[PDB]
Amino acid sequence: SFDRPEIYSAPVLQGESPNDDDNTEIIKSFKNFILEFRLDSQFIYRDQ
Amino acid sequence: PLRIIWGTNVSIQECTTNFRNFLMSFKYKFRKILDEREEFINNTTDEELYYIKQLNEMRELGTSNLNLDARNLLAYKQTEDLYHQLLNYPQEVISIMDQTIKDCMVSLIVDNNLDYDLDEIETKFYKVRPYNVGSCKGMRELNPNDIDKLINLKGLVLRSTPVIPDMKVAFFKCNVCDHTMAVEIDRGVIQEPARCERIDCNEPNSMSLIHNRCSFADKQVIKLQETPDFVPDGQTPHSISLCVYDELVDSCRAGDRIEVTGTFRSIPIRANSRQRVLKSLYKTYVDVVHVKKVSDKRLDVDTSTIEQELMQNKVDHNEVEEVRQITDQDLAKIREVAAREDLYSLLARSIAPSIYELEDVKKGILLQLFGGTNKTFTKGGRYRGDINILLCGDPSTSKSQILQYVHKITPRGVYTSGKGSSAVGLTAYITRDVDTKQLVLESGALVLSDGGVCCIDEFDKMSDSTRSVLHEVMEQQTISIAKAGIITTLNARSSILASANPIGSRYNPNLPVTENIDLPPPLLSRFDLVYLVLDKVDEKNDRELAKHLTNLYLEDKPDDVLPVEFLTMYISYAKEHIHPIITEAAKTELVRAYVGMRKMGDDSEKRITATTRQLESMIRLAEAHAKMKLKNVVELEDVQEAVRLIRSAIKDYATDPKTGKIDMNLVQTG
Amino acid sequence: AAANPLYGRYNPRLSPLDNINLPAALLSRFDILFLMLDIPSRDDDEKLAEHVTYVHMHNKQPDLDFTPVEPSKMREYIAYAKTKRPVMSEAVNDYVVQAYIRLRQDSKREMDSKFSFGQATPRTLLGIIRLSQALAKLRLADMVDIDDVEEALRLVRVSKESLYQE
Amino acid sequence: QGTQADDLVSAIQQNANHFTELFCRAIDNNMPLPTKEIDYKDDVLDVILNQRRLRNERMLSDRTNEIRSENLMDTPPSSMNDALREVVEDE
Ligand SMILES: Nc1ncnc2c1ncn2[C@@H]1O[C@H](COP(=O)(O)OP(=O)(O)OP(O)(O)=S)[C@@H](O)[C@H]1O
Ligand SMILES: [Mg+2]
Ligand SMILES: [Zn+2]
Repeated sequence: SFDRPEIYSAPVLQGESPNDDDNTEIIKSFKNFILEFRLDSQFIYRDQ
Repeated sequence: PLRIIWGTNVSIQECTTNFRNFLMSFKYKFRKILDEREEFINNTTDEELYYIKQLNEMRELGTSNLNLDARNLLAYKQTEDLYHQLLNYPQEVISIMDQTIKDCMVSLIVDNNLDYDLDEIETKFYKVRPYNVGSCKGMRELNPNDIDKLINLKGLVLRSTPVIPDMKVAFFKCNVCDHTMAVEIDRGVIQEPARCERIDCNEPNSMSLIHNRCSFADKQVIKLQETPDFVPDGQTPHSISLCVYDELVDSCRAGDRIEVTGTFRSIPIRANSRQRVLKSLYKTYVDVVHVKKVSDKRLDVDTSTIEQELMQNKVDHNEVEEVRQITDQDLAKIREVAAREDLYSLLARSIAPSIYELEDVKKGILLQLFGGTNKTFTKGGRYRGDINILLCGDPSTSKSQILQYVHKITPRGVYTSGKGSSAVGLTAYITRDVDTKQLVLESGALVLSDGGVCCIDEFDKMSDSTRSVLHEVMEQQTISIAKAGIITTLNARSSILASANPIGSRYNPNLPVTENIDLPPPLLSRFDLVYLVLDKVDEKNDRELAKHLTNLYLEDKPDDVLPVEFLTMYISYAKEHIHPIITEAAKTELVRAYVGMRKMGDDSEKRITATTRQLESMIRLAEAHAKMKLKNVVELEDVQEAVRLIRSAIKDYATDPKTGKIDMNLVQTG
Repeated sequence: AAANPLYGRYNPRLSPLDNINLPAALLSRFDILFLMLDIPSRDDDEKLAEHVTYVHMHNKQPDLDFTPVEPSKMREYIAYAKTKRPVMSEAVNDYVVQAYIRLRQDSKREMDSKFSFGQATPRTLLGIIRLSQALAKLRLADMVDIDDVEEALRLVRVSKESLYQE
Repeated sequence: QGTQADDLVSAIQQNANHFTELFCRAIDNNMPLPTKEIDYKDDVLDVILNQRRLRNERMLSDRTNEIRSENLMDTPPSSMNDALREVVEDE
């Protein structure tokens, strides 16, 4: 009457080099655009 | 800072530097002072750079394998951690060691400006074989935390699979454009290309693997019967599977005792062939790194039985040694010891120091160990110099201890008991393999003991049907099997050493010798030597035996006798290099002795009459005696000693020719 | 091992080799063989009868002048005895050698007679040494004494000869 | 002492399979630091577990460091650290 086996992961090695067409790198670039964009002197999207 | 392989404590650069310093700076005097052996240190062997000279001779002979004693790593100060890293993490450390060996190979020829070409060295792949990695712990005492660790196992080889092709590069060809690629395997997985790689052709599912174009490696599975030093309570012997790869395939034959060092591996097994579901309980096995077939305590294998195997070993370049190497100083010692006038008594006395007296029995055992010369006819006939000995005796005569000693001293013999063995279990049988669920042929005790001595205790108690197997073994040194699975002729070149009791369990002087032995004449004629070992009670003999038995218990660990290592190597050298021949003076003496004992047999069963097999036994024993003294010819005194040993073994001087009875008092001297 | 004679009941008419259906080689393996004779007597049977009736009535042992050692206590004492490793000296070795010589000569004398219990062998000597070492282990001593050897010898003698003589 | 305690013995007796994991959680919550340092004679499992613990610490530190490098509010230090560890251990 046992429960589920569970699957989980943890980052260990660097892996292959990142690719621009990879979804994770596109998400990271979008995140950097949200955080670091400056219109005149303000973080407009972060504050928004 | 320091770069460490994940899951290890191993730094590649640190390990390379430590191992290179070990290779450049190790001396065997470090091993001597590690083992607390200071008085045995000599300059000419220890002071020279050990691994440098092995690398030099390895370059000179063109070999690629280096044998590394891991105890030497513990001897050196800087590589004490490297020893534990090699034991704990052999997969990375062994590869690091191979790279360091290749670096030292190129550095030795660049530094000394030798004429050896660098391109030929660079193309070669060098690999190191560690051994003596620790104590031979029990295989069943290992835990799952010992997986992927280096271990030592002593064992007996029962059988091996045929050579298995293990795919390393896969060859794909396009069906439409005949475009071919080769993909190298990665951790047991080959990725099929879903589409053709060429820019012109892009058909999906068009690459087909060609099984005969692609390359394979040799893989062999060997069933090993472990013989650990320590056995816990109520433990039965087990068989493990060991996997050998590449050059080590077919190095081990069935029935030989080996030291295996290798990594302790576990894999999941598929529950079904069609399903990819694996079983949670893992199957354990050993991936073999190094095999040792040489022990200093016991003799080496008879090379006349493995001449073609030695040729195939040279072809395969496995660089595994079946025989121990004889150096010049110890060969000089062998030649000096052979010049002793008391050589026969010294060699027989050094057989079983724990066993007191039994001088003629020990002499016969020594001659059985030496053996007669082996003659192979160019036409196709074959004569083997195998001596069979029967020891019929009273209880408490140490003949079981003699059989135990011979079983320990022989390279590949088998020890069996009366009524503990069957006719099928002695020759060959068919078993169902656990891994493959297939019927496989497996050798019996006599075939496993080929090239050695088969010891049979309680030979009197064996069944007659089980006895009758031994006829062909004793006379032709082979078994001709015609069964459902196998119909063939199998070599069983095993000298038979049997121990037996009389009918009444004690020798009866009222009955003749033949009745006391109680063997059929066809079986008893095939024995070269028959020893009647008798218990005569005397003051001095009983006093001496009692003192000898009580000196053992004076201390916890107990004339001049040769050490067992020197004894084994001396007998090994004599068997390998001495093949004595009969001369005319030996021929006339052999003929006169055979005619004389046939004339003695004319008198009126009660007595064992002379038969032609006794003439063959005289020839074999004379050849063995000549081989003992390193002489290449059998002259008259060897034949006289063989005749004397035959007479004294049955105590023919003590018995009366007419009655056949033996009287204890009137002649016998204990 | 536990056994009965060949006829099922021991008879003094036959030799003790004759009514014991045991080969000499298997006889020599046993370090101690106890002949256990059921000889009726008026005094010895009464003590057995009162012992057995007391056991059947109070479900325990008769003699209240000693307390039996518990099996667990006996087990740990025997374990501590088995940890010991006694060795023999020169004097006990000489005494053992002389005893073995006397045993061999005595057996040779008894061989023709009906009093024979077999022939003394080196296994008899090794059994004497083994019993002496066991008796030294019980005293938790690292050496074997004269008295332990004499106790082993008297155990061997009252095993077979003493009860058959009576 | 007079304080009220649950019957832990009976609860373990009825449902021991759960209490194995509960005791393991309690033990892992209060585990003393090793006085000894790891050398080359330790087990492979021990150095694997040590590397896993060091990896967990390094990921936690890297996550909180880059989140602090964001400064996504430019704004109560202790409450900020509590919310910081809360978001880092969740990501
Ligand atoms: N001649 C001897 N030299 C040294 N030890 C002996 C000698 N004879 C007997 N012993 C000792 O006595 C023990 C008796 O065992 P064994 O003599 O080997 O038995 P056995 O000779 O095979 O006779 P069996 O078993 O009845 S056929 C040996 O283990 C030795 O310790
Ligand atoms: Mg025996
Ligand atoms: Zn194509």
